[PDB]
Amino acid sequence: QRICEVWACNLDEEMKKIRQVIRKYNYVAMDTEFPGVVARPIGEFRSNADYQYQLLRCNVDLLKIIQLGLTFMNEQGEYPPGTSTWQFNFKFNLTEDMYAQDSIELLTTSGIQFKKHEEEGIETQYFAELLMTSGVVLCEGVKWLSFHSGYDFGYLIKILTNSNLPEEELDFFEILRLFFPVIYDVKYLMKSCKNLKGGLQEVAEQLELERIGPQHQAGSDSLLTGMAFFKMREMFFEDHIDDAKYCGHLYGLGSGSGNAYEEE
Amino acid sequence: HMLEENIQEKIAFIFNNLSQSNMTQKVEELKETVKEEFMPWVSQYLVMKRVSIEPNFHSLYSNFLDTLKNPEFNKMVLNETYRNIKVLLTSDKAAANFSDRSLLKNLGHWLGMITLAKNKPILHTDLDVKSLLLEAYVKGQQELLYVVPFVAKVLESSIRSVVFRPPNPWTMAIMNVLAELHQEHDLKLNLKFEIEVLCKNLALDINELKPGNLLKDKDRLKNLDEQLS
Ligand SMILES: [Cl-]
Ligand SMILES: [Mg+2]
Ligand SMILES: [Mg+2]
Ligand SMILES: [Mg+2]
Repeated sequence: QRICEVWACNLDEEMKKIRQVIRKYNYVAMDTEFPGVVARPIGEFRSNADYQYQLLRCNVDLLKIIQLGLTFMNEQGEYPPGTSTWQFNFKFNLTEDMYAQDSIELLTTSGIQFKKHEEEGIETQYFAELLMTSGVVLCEGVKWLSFHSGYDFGYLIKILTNSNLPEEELDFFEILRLFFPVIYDVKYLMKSCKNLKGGLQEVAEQLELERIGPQHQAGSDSLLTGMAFFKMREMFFEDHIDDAKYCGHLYGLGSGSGNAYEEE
Repeated sequence: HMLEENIQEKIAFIFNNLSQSNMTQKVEELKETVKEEFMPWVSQYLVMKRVSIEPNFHSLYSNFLDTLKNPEFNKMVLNETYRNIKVLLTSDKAAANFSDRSLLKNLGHWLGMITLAKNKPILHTDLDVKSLLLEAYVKGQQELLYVVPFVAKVLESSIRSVVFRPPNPWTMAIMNVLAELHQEHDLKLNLKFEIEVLCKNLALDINELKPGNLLKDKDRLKNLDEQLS
């Protein structure tokens, strides 16, 4: 009961709970799963300053999210009693939607039930509607913990705005800061932690963390992300993080100046 | 009657004469001539005695809060606003009660301006606008009349907001309930109009909205969390 699986049928029921834990547990650790990347943006070159964003935009506008995992915590890194992590499973149809071939195979290997997603998945616009007024976004006091998450927030913004992402990177951050005033990207923070390098699973091992749940799924990933933050905060940052130094900078993008895309 | 008359007229005078130019003056007048401890009461005065009745000055009173730049006060004002909206929403309603409905409308408009217009959400735990409409629909015409104009007024403030401006999914969720209520055959003339006007104010084509089948759920209508009396 540590990680609750959410589908269409029990979304309303679980939001009712999330609506409440956000009050006492204002640290939100997050990760998404999606069908990879399929394209490079036309007319943009790697040498461009904003090329990483333009590559993000290009694929997020084109592809559908498959899982969001939210793990709730507090100042001291404690969890609420019962479930601490929700894994939202979104409607996805391998006949109709687009995807990179490899990603579907990897996600399949990890335990994604693509047929259940097609049949009983959550609609993303309905999910936005409910997140909008839940205190989890737009409200001050909340703090988002992530890992190599440019694409993760791109999807969340695409979903919350019900629109394609802004043409210009500048604009994407402006609207991003409204929905998510305070973000800490563990992978960004790691650029100040001598001898911490690699993907989430690698960093988890160096920090001697114990992963609960299935690897390469959002819920479990978000919970591991959550653990990697609070463990890394005491060990490298003395249980405090400088907002001016680290808040809001997503790994690989133009804020806080190296690929934005979380390759395997 | 809420404050001893001396301290009362003292703050009455701050808002008595308010304008674009004397704005910053009046905000300093307030900051000095009034004690910090009375602010919760200054907040009631502002919501109940000014905002509730004179909708023409809501932009000014909003500018005031903006100039004052006090968040703990801005929080008081938001709770006062909700509290009064609750009183009215749980009052003994009657065809005759025109005044009460007028106050609710103005308090709706005001709520829009201090939340939506400022890219802040109307929280589900403070007010569930979608459920309010459906509950109004099952209780009767009377409740609808109290609630549709009020919801319209608060949404009017979505156009001025990069977040809630259409096609925001919450904003469009509400609009789609209204679009379904507009389809109802026996919905009073004045509320079909009120809903039409709201669409034009948000630069929406009523016909392009996507009405659902919520009003027919019945089982869902029977289990709403009541926000009306
Ligand atoms: Cl999507
Ligand atoms: Mg990830
Ligand atoms: Mg360009
Ligand atoms: Mg993952």
